[PDB]
Amino acid sequence: QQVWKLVIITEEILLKKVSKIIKEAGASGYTVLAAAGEAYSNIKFEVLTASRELADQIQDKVVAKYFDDYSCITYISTVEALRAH
Amino acid sequence: QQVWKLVIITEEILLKKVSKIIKEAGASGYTVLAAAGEGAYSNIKFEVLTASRELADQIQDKVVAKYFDDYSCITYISTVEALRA
Amino acid sequence: SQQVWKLVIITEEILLKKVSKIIKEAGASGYTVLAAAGYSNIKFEVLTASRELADQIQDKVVAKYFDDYSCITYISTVEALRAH
Repeated sequence: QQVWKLVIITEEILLKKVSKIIKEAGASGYTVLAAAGEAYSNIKFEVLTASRELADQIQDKVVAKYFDDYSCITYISTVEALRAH
Repeated sequence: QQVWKLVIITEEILLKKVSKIIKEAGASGYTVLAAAGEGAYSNIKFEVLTASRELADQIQDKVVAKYFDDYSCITYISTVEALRA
Repeated sequence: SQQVWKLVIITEEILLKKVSKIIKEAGASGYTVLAAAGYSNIKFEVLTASRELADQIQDKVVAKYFDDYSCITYISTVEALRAH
């Protein structure tokens, strides 16, 4: 089983709106960590998706909607051996 | 020749018990990060770097067999290059 | 379509500014810093459009420290990068 990991790094304030985007898309497990750019006023999302299309779907939505007016970093990579509960 | 990274995302309460499995299997070294997760940061993220896929598989089966049914737990594996430690 | 390298440096908190300046001076866009535990460490994630640039930052860092500071570092690749 190949799984995709979508990282979104944005500003703390966007925690609730970006979480909501993630759920309403139907994610299978997302994690958040606190982070600092160049104070831990940023947050890092890690969203695991069964298809590259859903990862692309969530990335497109967050970019189109917040990429311009907020500091944002997003990227995708593949992972193996997902066991999730 | 190949380094593998094993991620275990689980409840903060298993920090000692998961740390024990990781140590008793004799890994290249690990880091733990506070985190929060859904479908405050009450979870922990282990990143375990192993010299072989088999060792990573072995730490992972164990954790899974022991704690997966009863605790929120996410785990998966991927490859890294250029490891200095 | 767009292959990108991600350098991870996990090191003692005491070296924040030092390695931050190595990452700066080496010309990389920026980075992310996460607090971690080994006790208390920082984890840098640096994105480079060139594998070249990742290994320079790696070289200088492990050159100076590593031999008398706790240090883990490694590289991998990501794709579909967007940044602002």
